[PDB]
Amino acid sequence: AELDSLLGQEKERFQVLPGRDKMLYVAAQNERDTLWARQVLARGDYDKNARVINENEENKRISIWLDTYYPQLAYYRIHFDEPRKPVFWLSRQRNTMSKKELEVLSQKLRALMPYADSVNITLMDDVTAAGQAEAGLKQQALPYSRRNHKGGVTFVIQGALDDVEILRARQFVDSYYRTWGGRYVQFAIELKDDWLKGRSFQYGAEGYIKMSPGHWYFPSPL
Amino acid sequence: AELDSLLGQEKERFQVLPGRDKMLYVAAQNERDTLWARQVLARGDYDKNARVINENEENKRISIWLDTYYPQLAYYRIHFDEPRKPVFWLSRQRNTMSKKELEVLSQKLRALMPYADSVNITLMDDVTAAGQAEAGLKQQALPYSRRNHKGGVTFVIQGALDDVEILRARQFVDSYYRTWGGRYVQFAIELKDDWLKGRSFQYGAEGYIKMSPGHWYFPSP
Amino acid sequence: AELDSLLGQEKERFQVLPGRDKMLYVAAQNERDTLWARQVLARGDYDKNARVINENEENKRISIWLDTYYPQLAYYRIHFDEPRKPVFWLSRQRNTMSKKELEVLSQKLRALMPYADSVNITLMDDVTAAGQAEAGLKQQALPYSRRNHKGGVTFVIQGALDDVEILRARQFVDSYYRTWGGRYVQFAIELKDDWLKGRSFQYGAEGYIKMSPGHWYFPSPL
Amino acid sequence: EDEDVTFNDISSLSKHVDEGLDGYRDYLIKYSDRELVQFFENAPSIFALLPAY
Amino acid sequence: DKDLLKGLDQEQANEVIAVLQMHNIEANKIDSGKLGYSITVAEPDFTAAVYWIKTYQLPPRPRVEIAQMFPADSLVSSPRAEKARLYSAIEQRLEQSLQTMEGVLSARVHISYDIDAGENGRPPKPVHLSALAVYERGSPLAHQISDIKRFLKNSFADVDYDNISVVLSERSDAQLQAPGTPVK
Amino acid sequence: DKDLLKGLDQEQANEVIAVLQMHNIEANKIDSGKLGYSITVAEPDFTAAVYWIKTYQLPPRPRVEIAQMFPADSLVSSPRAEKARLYSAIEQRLEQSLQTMEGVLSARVHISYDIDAGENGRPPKPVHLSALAVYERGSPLAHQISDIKRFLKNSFADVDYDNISVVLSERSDAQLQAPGTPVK
Amino acid sequence: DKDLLKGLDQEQANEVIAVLQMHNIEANKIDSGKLGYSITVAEPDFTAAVYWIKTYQLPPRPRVEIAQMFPADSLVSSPRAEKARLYSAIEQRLEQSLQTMEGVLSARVHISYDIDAGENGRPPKPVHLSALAVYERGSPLAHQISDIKRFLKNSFADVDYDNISVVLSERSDAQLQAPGTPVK
Amino acid sequence: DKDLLKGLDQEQANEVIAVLQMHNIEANKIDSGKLGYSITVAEPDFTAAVYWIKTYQLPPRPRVEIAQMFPADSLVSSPRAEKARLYSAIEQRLEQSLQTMEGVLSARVHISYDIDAGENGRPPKPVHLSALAVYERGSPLAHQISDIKRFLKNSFADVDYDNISVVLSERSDAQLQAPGTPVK
Repeated sequence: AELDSLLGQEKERFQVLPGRDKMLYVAAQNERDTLWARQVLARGDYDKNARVINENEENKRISIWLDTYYPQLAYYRIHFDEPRKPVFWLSRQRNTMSKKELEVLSQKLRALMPYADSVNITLMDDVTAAGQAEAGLKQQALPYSRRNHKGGVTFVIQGALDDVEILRARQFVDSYYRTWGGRYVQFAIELKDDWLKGRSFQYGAEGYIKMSPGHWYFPSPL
Repeated sequence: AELDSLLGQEKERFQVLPGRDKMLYVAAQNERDTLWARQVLARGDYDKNARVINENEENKRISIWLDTYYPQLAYYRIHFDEPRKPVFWLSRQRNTMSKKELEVLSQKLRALMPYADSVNITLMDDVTAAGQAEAGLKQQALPYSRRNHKGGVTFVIQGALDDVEILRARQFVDSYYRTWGGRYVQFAIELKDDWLKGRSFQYGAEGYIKMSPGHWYFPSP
Repeated sequence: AELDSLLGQEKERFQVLPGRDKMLYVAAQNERDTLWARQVLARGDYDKNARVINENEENKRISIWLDTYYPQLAYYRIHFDEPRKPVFWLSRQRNTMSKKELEVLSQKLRALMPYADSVNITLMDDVTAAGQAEAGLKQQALPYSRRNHKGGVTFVIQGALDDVEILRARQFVDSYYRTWGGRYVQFAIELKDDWLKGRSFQYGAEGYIKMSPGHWYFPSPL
Repeated sequence: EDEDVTFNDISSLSKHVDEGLDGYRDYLIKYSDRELVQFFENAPSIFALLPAY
Repeated sequence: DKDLLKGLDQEQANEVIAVLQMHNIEANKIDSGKLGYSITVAEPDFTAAVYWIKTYQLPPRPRVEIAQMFPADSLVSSPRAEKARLYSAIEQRLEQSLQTMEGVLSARVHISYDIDAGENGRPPKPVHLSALAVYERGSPLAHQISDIKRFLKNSFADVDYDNISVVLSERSDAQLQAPGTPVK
Repeated sequence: DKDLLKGLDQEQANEVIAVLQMHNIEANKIDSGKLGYSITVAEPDFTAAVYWIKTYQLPPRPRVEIAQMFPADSLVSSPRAEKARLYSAIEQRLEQSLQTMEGVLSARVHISYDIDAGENGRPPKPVHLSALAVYERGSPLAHQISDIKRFLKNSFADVDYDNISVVLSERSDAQLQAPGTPVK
Repeated sequence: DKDLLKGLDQEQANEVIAVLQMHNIEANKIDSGKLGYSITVAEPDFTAAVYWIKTYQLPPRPRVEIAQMFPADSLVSSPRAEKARLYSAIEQRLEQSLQTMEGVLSARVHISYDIDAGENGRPPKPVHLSALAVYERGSPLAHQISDIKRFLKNSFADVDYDNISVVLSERSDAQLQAPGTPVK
Repeated sequence: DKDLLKGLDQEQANEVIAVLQMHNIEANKIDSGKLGYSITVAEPDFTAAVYWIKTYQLPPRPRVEIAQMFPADSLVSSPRAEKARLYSAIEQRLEQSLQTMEGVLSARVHISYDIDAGENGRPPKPVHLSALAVYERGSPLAHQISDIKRFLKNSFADVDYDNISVVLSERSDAQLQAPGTPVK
């Protein structure tokens, strides 16, 4: 009764990895196949013990460990395109760890994941993270309002947008969260009723003046 | 049989620790598994003694002893990410303790936790605790007001918030209470109705609100 | 009991390529024939291992890997008109990869496609990608607006279009996305009515909209 | 009773007398329908409202 | 031979077989006299057949018309309910006249409904029509939208060319070969 | 062999099986003649199948229409009860015509209802529409907003392009393989 | 073997079983023909099961809708009862239409009932909507609050984005393993 | 062996047992067919079981709702009765919709009743709401009070945040162990 025979007919949507603690890991892809694999280990038609992992929930579990032993650490995401050799994307411009105390982090992150073999840490730049989020938001012709501050950046999309700009914004944010993650740059899509889609002006004695971005909006008679 | 066979089929969601006072301890991690494991020991299909511990209600138990035998102590949270060596988070700029009485405090906590072997005590700054709480509150674009005083800081979130900002606020306070707890910095989310929906008003130094073509409202500064 | 005879009568809509990991790949052309061939392997009338590939799902699978190991790359499309020799359309005026270090990219793209023999990487020009989009958008007589910014152009087609122009803009865009992809240039069709419909306004740098013969409104400069 | 009705324009005193009659007209616009009132204005005014009322 | 649908009729079962045969599974039409029809599929093709039933919302409801809400046997007939049958027989006749063109296989025409225009003092608004169509593959479908836009204009009192909207399209690729039996 | 539901309808059992087969548990449909169908599941799968009955609220209620609150056999019909039975049939004919487009599998349309415009002296107001659709995947579902908006804009007397709200999405991944029997 | 409840319904017994299996106690669904179903628990598991019956108020009363207080079989029908019978079918059709979006498991919609304002000569006030939803987990449920507002903003006469409040959440952790029998 | 209550129904008996079991006395529920249930205790715990029953005023009376004082079977129905039968179905639907949130075990909503505004030409007053809730323990019940206010604010015509009062509380400690038979 092997594990690859206890799954479905198509033996290419799952992938069984051998563990170091004598436990087999099944790496699914989405939530629908995760309950397809948890049902086999729940009905109990298998002798030994096994676990099911996922890209979305091993990154939620590993940040709970990381923000207790390494607080104030700047990182983005862990990528599992090859699950026996993951890549840990660290921020270069916002931490000053040395080479030896980066290798201790690489060995203590390896002992946390018993299916991996060696975690490779690459240092990503911090300017291109917010640069590709602005250059990908200008390409869809969406109104936005970039707000910079120390250690993060936020893009606010207000206004009474119609149904195509809502769809292109929602289709772009979901394709950006998968690659970079929402640790550094955050999007703020929200609908309210003003025909001026976010921007606001006041008029006196010289023309119009571009006002500062704020929370109060003027409701639009139109 | 063994205790891990009377629990469920999946042997991953429960950790059984051997005690020191001849007892066994089951460490759940939320309330649904705590009520799952207390029904086993409550119906009585086990001979010897066992207890069910948690993350929240174990942090509540050794704070009752620690606000009686050690008052005026500035601390944040006791983390149980691995239950055999918990981490005790003390404050740095508000304590008057030397090297000896931290080890004495460690020896008096090891007697309170029989399932543990050692307790690691680290010291955290009170500046980074209020800095990460302000930088995270600035990244979500929320209206806030900071009130500093000695031994605590509070953030007040008032206004006519819509239904997007009250979900972004709940996802931030719940992600922050898990790390630091409510011993130092406290959030006060209160939502009010807006007066100025259709009214005309003058803002700035001499501000008033015209509630009607013949009605002025001078708010107090 | 071969795979090419287990399918339908016309032995020309499917093509069976042998792999290198002891698997057999069937290459369908569109979605309906993809679901035609995935039903055969799913009902399980075949002993060995096999897989059904396409062109869109294979152009998205190795654009996710190429977002993890080769970020900040500027490319267009991977064409699979001959599946034993694909062609990788790279950009010319936006990359800095040399001759020797372009070889290890083709040697790593060959490992993700076990059916292909060798990937041929060729460099397409950049101003000829945006020149054909405008010279084809002008023959249909569509009112447009070009927005040039760094690393991508955007064509916005707004207004109250008639019924012939929606059909022509739907026939030209679907034939341009097929041969160029959506990485560089993106069209934004947008059907909306006249802004400030029955209102008289005074446009240009000091604007006001007249909601009524005795009513003035001073929003953003119209 | 307010005797401040006299002004310079002939229609400016005329709108003021209409303001005295909107108190009665608001009773009369409440109960009548919207079908005879514009039917008796193309062929609001006061005289269109009484037979509809 | 697991049954999945029964008690249907003649026009619904000829739709369920035509949909399931497009996705490489075969069905079996069984007559049952007065109890209608029944459709059985094979046991390997049963899991996919339930999935395409849930996806395609089968069995189809019969098509609705506006004239069924105001039947002729309702002997109290309002003027509000006489123009609803006059509209509902015009939109049923214009789409029966659209199918006799050169290349059109199916069509559908919608008309704007105004029923209270006779009882208020306001003049009636204009009339707005809309039509869908499906053409044969290989037709120059760009120049054939002006024959529908010319034919639809003076079939009413006064409509404009910006009040008529024609959204037409070609048919899919034909399904001719057999699904094939599940060999076991 | 533990039963969990019985007495259901034909279209209700096809919605229960297609939900259970998505979560790797197989069910048996057993006919009982006049007392409807019945769904039984295996004993190791009974705990999961009750949890998915509770989560998805199965069995499904029959779908409601606005024309069911005002039956045509009543002796007294108000203008409100005639205007609501009119809009409740235009709402079904428009969503039955949306399914014959190129790529739509299901759709649902909502016409804004106006009742309190007829009885009092208030004038009527502009009518709003809303739509939903599920498209087959591999299609550019961002460009197909303007075709549905163009088809809907000329099916009423006076609507604007910002009073119509179309929300559409692609379909889920297809379920083609069998669950598999729980061995012990 | 000790009896807890008897005389229940088919839809009422699967909720009591779905609640008791969450708290690690088994139950047995015993049919009695005409008298209904019955639920028995073990004698060591009787003290906890009575406690969860008292806490969770099981069995659930049937869900109430406004159209049940004004049945259609009445001899007279005030316009107050016709607007309440109309609004109670709109808020059922809208919550059945909310369940066909991508990822939604359940929902509930409330309409603001304003019944006497249109009767009186005072103008009718604005209409307010409110909705709850349960999403499939793993979803970024902060971005989907704008799609529900876009969908049901254009489903009424004149609503604003400040009069719509959507409160939604992700579903709970899944219960898949068997409880386990008390050993004595 | 001594009896203390006979003739109780099912829901009354299940709330007498849950009261006695938390005070360390064990009761026995005895069916009697047509005459209903009966509850018997042992002989030494009788003086305490009578004391507890008097304090809790057992058995609990059936819940009373406003829709029962004005039945729909009357030949004439005043508008005070139609509004009283409307508001009593709104305050039932809101409390059946509050139990579907995350962590809520019980809820109870009250609406201010206005009856004298409709008979004459006075304008109505604002409408006030008040809610109660019982939450699962371990939950941060300080931040759960803003979601019930946001949900309750636009479920009516026009309320403020000072006319909504939510008073909620965590649930009691769980009773899971058996009482214990008295030795003699």
